Amino acid sequence: VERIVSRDIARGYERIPIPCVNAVDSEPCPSNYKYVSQNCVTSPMNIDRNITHLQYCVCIDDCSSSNCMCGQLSMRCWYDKDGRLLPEFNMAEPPLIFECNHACSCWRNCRNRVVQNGLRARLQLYRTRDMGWGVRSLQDIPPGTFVCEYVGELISDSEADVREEDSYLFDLDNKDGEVYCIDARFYGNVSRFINHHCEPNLVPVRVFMAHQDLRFPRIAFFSTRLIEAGEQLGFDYGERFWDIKGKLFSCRCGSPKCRHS
Amino acid sequence: TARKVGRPG
Ligand SMILES: Nc1ncnc2c1ncn2[C@@H]1O[C@H](CSCC[C@H](N)C(=O)O)[C@@H](O)[C@H]1O
Ligand SMILES: [Zn+2]
Ligand SMILES: [Zn+2]
Ligand SMILES: [Zn+2]
Ligand SMILES: [Zn+2]
Repeated sequence: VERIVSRDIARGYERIPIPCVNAVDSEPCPSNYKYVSQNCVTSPMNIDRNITHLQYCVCIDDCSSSNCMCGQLSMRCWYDKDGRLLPEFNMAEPPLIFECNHACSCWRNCRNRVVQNGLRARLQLYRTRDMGWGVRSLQDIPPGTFVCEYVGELISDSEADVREEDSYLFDLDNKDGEVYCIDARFYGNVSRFINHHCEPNLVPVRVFMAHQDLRFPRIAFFSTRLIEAGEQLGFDYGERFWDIKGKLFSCRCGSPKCRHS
Repeated sequence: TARKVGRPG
């Protein structure tokens, strides 16, 4: 019925493959970018990797207790036993998540470890009728689930201001006011292909793992509700994006509450 | 100028 134009765009780099299918036109699997499973740089970011600067926990358990320092950094550890965000998690103004790290006394299978375990959902790159390429889930995803990370090239504020191919930028704005950006234009993972939706089934959360340099949160998408098998993924690109692109095209997310139609 | 078309919101 369709055309399986790839068995895995990640070439085996993700825990689970991410095929590409096109059921709509003759466009072959996208190849104008380099798939990378983790953030890269093409120009020094002086990410603070000094291991003695990490805050870490000394838990003698599985990091379920109120005493876990890494949990305290996050407000509380928001993950349940299955790895899902607690119902009480604020998806409107998500807190910063600090996962346990290699400086912690705890074990690798501790509770406070989710994003760092990589992809667990079966996803698929497919051709949409209205929006170019998009990503859909191939199975039921429960709410509060880690789905994928927004991966690309870490660049500076001012370098980002000169990028002419600007449809793949993700701004990292510190609470301190400092700003960097992830550009998935040339180097990126499956998240570069996730389209905007006005009623999103995904929310991005800033997460820290092997480093705690606050200029460089890593961006994790968690489901905000049950996503059904076959359902396209989407998050809210936000207002800064639309104030600019809205001059060139309109949102075709198709929602009856579409805010950018 | 304009500005930059970054996510999110
Ligand atoms: N909700 C939406 N309505 C209309 N176009 C959208 C959209 N969400 C994403 N897009 C399109 O996708 C771009 C973001 S990059 C997202 C992946 C893109 N569909 C691709 O095929 O590579 C936008 O600039 C716009 O071209
Ligand atoms: Zn702990
Ligand atoms: Zn810890
Ligand atoms: Zn731990
Ligand atoms: Zn819309």
